[PDB]
Amino acid sequence: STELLIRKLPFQRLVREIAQDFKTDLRFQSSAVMALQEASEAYLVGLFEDTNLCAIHAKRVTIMPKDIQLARRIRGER
Amino acid sequence: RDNIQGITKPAIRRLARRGGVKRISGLIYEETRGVLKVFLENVIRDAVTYTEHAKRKTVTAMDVVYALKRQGRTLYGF
Amino acid sequence: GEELIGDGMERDYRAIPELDAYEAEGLALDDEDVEELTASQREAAERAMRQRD
Repeated sequence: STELLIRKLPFQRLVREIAQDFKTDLRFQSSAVMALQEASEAYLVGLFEDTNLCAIHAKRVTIMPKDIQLARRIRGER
Repeated sequence: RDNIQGITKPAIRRLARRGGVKRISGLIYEETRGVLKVFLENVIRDAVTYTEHAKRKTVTAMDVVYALKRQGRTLYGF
Repeated sequence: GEELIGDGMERDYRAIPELDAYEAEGLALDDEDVEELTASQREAAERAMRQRD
C-alpha cells in the first residue's frame, strides 16, 4: 500500500497553506489529506504520460513545458 | 510560508519517472509546481465548500471525493 | 536539459522517516463524529459552486 512520489510532510503543509487562502479554523482528516495526495500523484503521473507523448511527437526524449501545456490544453484545462 | 517549494526537484523527477519520462528540461520544475498549485487550489476550494454547507470545520475524505468528481477526477477507494 | 536514469537514482528513493509521515498540527484535533453531506447539503453547494461566474 506504500508509494514514494511526493513526500507526506511537505504535501500536508501545502494543502494546509492552500486551505488558508479560502477559510480559517479548517482541520483536515488524515484520510482527507491522503485522498488529495493519491489524487495529485495520479493526476501528475498521468499528465507526465501525456506530456511525454507530445515530446515524442516533436521527436524529443527531453520533456519541455510546451509538452505540459499541450497535454493540458487537449484535456481542456487551460 | 512558500510551501509549493515543498514539491521538490526529487519529487518532480519521481513523478516523471513513474510517468515513463526518459529526460527532463530545467523549466519543468517551476512549470509542474504551477500545474499542481492550480489543481490543488480548484480541488480544495470545492472541498472547503462542501465542509461549509455541511455546517462543520473538518474536511473529511468524502468532501475530497465530492470535490474531485466535480473537477472530473474519480478516485477508487472513496 | 537534465537526465533521469543512472547514477544518483538510488538517492531519490531514500526513506526519510521525519518527512514520510503526517504532522499532528493541521489535522483534526480529535476522533469526534463528523456530519456527512445529505442530498440537500450536496445540491445547495453544487448549485452555489456553478454560480461562481
